Parts: sequence; structure tokens; C-alpha cells
Amino acid sequence: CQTWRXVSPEECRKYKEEYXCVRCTE
Repeated sequence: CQTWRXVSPEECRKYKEEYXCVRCTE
């Protein structure tokens, strides 16, 4: 699982769809 922080929700959504399990806050 990857982790993205301080990113924007849609950016994060793209990361979700592309990487699967990613720890990110909307």
C-alpha cells in the first residue's frame, strides 16, 4: 500500500484507482 499526504481529493482518487491500496486523506 502507498501513502499520499496533503494531496487534493480528486488527485487522491486518481491514485486510488491507479494504485489500489493507498493511504490517503480526502
